[PDB]
Amino acid sequence: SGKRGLAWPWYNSPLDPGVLNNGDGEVVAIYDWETYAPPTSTGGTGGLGFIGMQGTMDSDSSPVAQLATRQAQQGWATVFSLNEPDINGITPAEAASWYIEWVNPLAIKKALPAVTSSTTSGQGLSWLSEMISACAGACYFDYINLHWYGTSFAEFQAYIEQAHNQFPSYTIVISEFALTNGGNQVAFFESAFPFLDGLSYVLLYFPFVATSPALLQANDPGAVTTVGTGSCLYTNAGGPSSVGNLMY
Ligand SMILES: [Cl-]
Repeated sequence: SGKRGLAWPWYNSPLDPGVLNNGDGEVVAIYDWETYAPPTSTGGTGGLGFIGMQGTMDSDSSPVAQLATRQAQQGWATVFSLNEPDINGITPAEAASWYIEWVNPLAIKKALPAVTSSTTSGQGLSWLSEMISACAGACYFDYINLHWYGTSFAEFQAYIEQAHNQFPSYTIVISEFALTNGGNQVAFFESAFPFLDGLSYVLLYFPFVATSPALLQANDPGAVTTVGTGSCLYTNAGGPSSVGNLMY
């Protein structure tokens, strides 16, 4: 059981997820922030298990009325829910009620919404604790879902240990993580992979981001400002980058 997965944007039709699957089983999963199949150069997912994701309450691209049908047609083993509701003006009670209505009926493994690493009350893990209070046992889930961006491996380690200390019986997936712009992304992931591989309560982790610098600059310039291009798992030619090599 590897834990590694691809955070695979909507704009990745040029790239092949199989490039980061060398058959040694470290890379096992792919998600694309949507409920439609990853856009790839191969028509497949390179042997990786696709995890659907209802990242907004409803969108043109992931209409929530189609969430059950898409899961059934595509046979996901796992589904992810809202993307960073903690900073997008969704109340813990609104999320709980939407989650019970729309996600609960998918009879597979389920993740509560991805929250940010914010220490603010009503954001991050505080927002998540308030959503779990609102659910009061009525949200069916398997995982909690973390994001992290910061400036040091030490801060990242402290944050995952803090999440485990708050939710010690919970299983964690890390759907997005990298250093902010200027950090040495290679040194970070070289620390972070063996650390996360050693935690029995972390099931999956997805470096931000399994694309190329050119596609991230073309489609997501805000991400290039925030993270730079050093965390892109792909090269501009579709090969593995210095960070992609760490995935094997
Ligand atoms: Cl974060």
